[PDB]
Amino acid sequence: MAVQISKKRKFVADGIFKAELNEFLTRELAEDGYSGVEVRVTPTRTEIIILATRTQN
Amino acid sequence: RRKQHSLLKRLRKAKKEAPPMEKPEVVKTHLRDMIILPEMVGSMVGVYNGKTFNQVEIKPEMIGHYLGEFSITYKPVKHGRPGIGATHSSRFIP
Amino acid sequence: KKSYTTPKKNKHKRKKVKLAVLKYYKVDENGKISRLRRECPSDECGAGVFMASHFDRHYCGKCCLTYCFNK
Amino acid sequence: KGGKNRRRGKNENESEKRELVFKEDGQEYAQVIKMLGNGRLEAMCFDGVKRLCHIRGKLRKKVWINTSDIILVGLRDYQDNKADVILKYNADEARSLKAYGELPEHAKI
Amino acid sequence: MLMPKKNRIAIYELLFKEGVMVAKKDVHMPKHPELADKNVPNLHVMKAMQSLKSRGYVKEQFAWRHFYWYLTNEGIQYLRDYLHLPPEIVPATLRRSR
Amino acid sequence: QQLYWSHPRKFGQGSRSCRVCSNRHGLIRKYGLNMCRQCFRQYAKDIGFIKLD
RNA sequence: AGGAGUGGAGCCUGCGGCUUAAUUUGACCAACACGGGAAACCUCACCCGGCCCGGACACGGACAGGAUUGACAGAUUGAUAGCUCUUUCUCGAUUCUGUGGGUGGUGGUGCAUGGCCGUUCUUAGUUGGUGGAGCGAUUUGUCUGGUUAAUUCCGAUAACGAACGAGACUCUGGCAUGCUAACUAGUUACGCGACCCCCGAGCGGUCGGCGUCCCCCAACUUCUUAGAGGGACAAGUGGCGUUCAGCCACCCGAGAUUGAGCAAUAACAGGUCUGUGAUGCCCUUAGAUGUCGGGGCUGCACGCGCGCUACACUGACUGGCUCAGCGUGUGCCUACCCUACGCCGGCAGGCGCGGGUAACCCGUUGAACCCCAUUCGUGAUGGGGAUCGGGGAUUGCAAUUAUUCCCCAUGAACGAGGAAUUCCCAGUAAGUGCGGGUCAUAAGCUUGCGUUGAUUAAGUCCCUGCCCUUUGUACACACCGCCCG
Repeated sequence: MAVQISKKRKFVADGIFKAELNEFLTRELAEDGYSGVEVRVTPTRTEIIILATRTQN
Repeated sequence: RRKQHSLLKRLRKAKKEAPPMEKPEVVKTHLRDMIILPEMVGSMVGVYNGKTFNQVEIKPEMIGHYLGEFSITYKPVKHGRPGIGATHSSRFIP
Repeated sequence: KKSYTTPKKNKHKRKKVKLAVLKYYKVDENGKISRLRRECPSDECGAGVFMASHFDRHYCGKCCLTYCFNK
Repeated sequence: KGGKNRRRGKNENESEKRELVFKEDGQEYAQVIKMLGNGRLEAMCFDGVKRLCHIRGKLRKKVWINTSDIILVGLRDYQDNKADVILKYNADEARSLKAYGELPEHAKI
Repeated sequence: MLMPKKNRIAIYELLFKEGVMVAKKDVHMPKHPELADKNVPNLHVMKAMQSLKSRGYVKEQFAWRHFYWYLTNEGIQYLRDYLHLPPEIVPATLRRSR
Repeated sequence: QQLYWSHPRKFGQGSRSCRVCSNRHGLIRKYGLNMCRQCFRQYAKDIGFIKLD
């Protein structure tokens, strides 16, 4: 579980995760009124807040 | 030896079985790469170009060189008669 | 890009001949089982399969790169 | 032409080369004799009979048929004197056909 | 074959346990790491899911060189009888999401 | 079946592949790209960059 | 007005033509060192051989003495492809076979399309509402005049009140001994002890000078770093203007322009189906347009474009001195980084050790032109380094049509360039080196950065072109128009 990548490369890999997800979801939640995401890593946990208008579907 | 094995056995073999004072038939190759060596001499080898197996006799004077230098892979070139647009003049018709 | 031009051979896959099956065990009296040629000796072979009686060549078909006696 | 413009609104092009009907029944090779105007033109057939050739749609201002040279001509089903142009060839194509021995070996380019 | 009979089970059983499969688009994968452990040397996941998908029983997304196969109710019934499993077992998931 | 299907790809322009679909021709490596210049543009808005100059 | 060139010469590279079994292909101001396109293989679409199915699913057929799977050797074969044949074991319902139906394609169509980009167009342009004027197409608003870089303002006024572009905005440069705070940044101060030379007063110590180690629980933040703030507004003065909007000069000083990013309405049969698992239709789909091996995109009597190196003395050559910046770097893709130090070699290079996730290690980036001293002497010369022979290294699975690098030898055109033509106004042109990009090996390319640093202008509509008004028109596919004998 280590070490860890360069600080320059740290942001690029985050951007790739932020972007890939945002097109993954758009191809499944299109009919459910998708509107975006907002990611947050939190202490020992990931949060992926899946914004859509109708949480029902 | 990265399976040049296939060539070097056929050469010695065919050289052996062939009548005295006569050369063998041919061993063919798509491999244009392999150093010409003293042991290879006296054999006759056809070498693939793009379609054609150009046959060559191996001399003791060719040692060190590659196989592919003795078989060409293009027509030397002829010309020509310059064509139409072959310059700042070709144009117009109607 | 353009369409294929005529060949003068092509043949795909051999039909892997339609031989009669199991005559490899010979019965002349019971409970005796008259085996012919030796059953395959490798650890990874089960030794319930027969070896080829292929004389001037002696080869396990379960093996596919190894164990080729020839005499 | 010598470049210019307005010559791209419309479908460049060209002859990606290509190949090769004949003759058929009443549909054969001729040579340009003259070069009238208005539109029509003259062309003696390769058999021996003369005829007067006529241009065909599309080929109108899409292909220039300078004087002298082989050209593919349909014959009218009933008319002798007037005949109908088809499908021209290339000068290279015409000398390949001549070398093959399918059209008569009489005319030079 | 098309593929062995061992390697069928190892895909169909693994799907039943997670409730979902994912894989990559390649044909030079050597043993398929990233589960099914070291016994799929070729397509096999993609090739078997596609045949399953033809007959319904699963849905399929694809995005940035990665498949995503979502098992469905009809396939659960099929796979349950096909693998001789209890009349009520789903080990993939079963709880209410809060 | 066959005893071959492949031949050494270990370096060169064929042993790396770009993430459009496994597209090429458009040689790319930069700062950990592996990302195609046509789509890089479409991800100007997406995160990694916002244009400022 | 001038500065430096191109066109001339040699070489690199792209394009046409020609050749070829194939020499794949798009593109003709707004193509042509462009498609990140510097192709050994791969790439790869092309050409020639060989193999494979990765033809789902459905229905029918075959079928457990069984559907079916694979392979040694020999022969064959570029081949160690059971590909084929000889030979005879092996696999076991996954299949095979027929029909229906799919699937793949750098296949075609950019004149079926989406998206993106370029261009008209770097100029100042653009539109609706309500009212007014016309039978209507339309027009007024959007202007005679002054003014501005700008449809920018002032003013006029059958229009009034608004919107988009311009500007405003964002980034960058230039001004802080003010503010904020720093052993992953420095300076100063000693404490110093150590080295060094008396080099200067003195004696060598000390005082002074030179850097390094020592530095702290020292002091500070000027230099370096990056944050919060302030500063420039035509502000003040003198002219000029309707004295309005503004313009010119000057003080202070950083002068109202340091350079970029963003950019309207409407349009083009512009480019791109070879970026796209974006996409219509058509084609092809087992003798495949979907995989391995070999060849080609580099082939030349010729034409053109972008550039590089040169024609010497304001130079070349050999020594000596001395200055920089933007960056980048292994732990990533699948096997790979940047290098100090020690040792060996003329060199390319080899070998042994160590550091670096990086204001921490490479690197106080100890770079070039320039600077200082020898040698050559107006000579196609020692200028120029093309062509070409032999030899040595490195990368790789492979280096031949020479991958790249090094050593010796060979020593061409070329002695300032026709008709024509490009680009440029201040740290700008020109000279000169460096980093990044592509990269297993390799920039004469492109993109950024420093260093040295001029001459000429402060204008004009002559040429080329663009904006606004007025006028004329047989034009509206719009003068690259139309039309006569």
